Amino acid sequence: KPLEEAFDWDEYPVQRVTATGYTAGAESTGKNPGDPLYGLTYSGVKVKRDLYSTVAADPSVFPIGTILFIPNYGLGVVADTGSAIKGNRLDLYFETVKDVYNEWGKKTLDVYVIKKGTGKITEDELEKLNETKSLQVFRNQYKTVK
Amino acid sequence: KPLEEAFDWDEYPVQRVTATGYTAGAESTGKNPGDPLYGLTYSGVKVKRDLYSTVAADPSVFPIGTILFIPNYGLGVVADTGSAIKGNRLDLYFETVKDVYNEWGKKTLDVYVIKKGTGKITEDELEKLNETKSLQVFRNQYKTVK
Ligand SMILES: CC(=O)N[C@@H]1[C@@H](O)[C@H](O)[C@@H](CO)O[C@H]1O
Ligand SMILES: CC(=O)N[C@@H]1[C@@H](O)[C@H](O)[C@@H](CO)O[C@H]1O
Ligand SMILES: C[C@@H](O)CO[C@@H](C)CO[C@@H](C)CO
Repeated sequence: KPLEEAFDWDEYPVQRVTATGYTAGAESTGKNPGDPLYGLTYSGVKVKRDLYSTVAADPSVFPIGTILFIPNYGLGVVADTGSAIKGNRLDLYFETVKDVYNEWGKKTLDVYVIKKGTGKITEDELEKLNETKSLQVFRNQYKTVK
Repeated sequence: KPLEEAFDWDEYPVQRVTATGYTAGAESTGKNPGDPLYGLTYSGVKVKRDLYSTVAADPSVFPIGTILFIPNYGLGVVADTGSAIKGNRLDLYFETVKDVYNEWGKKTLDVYVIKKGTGKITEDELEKLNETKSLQVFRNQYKTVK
């Protein structure tokens, strides 16, 4: 039986947060494996994924040592910080980048099938779709470059 | 308007899928910058985040060239494949790992505050938490090692 179902968690105080995953790797921490500080959180404990996992928070909201229950992740102990983790934000530790993508990022949803493909697509065809005139009004919401 | 609001998308066929994000990088693709095929999808087109972005699918479900609308991502053209991308699965291209974490992975949710911290946590404390006797029954769901 899941821990989510094993207690009446709504008896505890609740905080709405925005949560992402992170790993010890350089994408997240700037550190490389081989650095003696690799895996070391702000609190001084090493990152861990277990029954109680290390998470990052803003210590002004959740002090270091705070225990949280995060549905679909598990029990967390606030052990780390981050420059983007301010306010009602959490970063949940996962061992690998793929684990973040798969265990936190995977979402079931409906998508709409606009046109079935033929089995091939060219650069020119992709460019022409991107230049669709009637849709240019929407486009700057999707490009990364200003 | 958001594109999500601009058209009656429910007039199109719909498919329920499970979707994740990916990048061109090695964690997703096994390739590194400098590799001849770096940034190139199965179809041969370069990865792209734009009005119409390149996505990965199982060609048995969505042939290459299929146009999709994916809420909270955008229009997609099926251009890529992947080893785990089987059945009703999509992988959505993002330029960077952080963009996957932040633009696909970020979830707003309620978390439960079990115990406010004191400002410190030690390895021994974390170990004690993880050894909690009454919670051992749940613990194997959170460890990666069998
Ligand atoms: C696991 C890890 O390296 N965590 C680091 C932590 O050491 C540092 O104090 C904090 C500063 O914001 O940035 C985190 O990414
Ligand atoms: C952008 C990118 O490199 N995509 C690759 C693609 O080249 C390869 O054909 C396919 C095999 O499943 O794996 C994808 O990750
Ligand atoms: C953007 C990143 O995926 C790098 O892309 C490789 C294919 C280099 O792109 C070509 C357009 C260089 O002429």
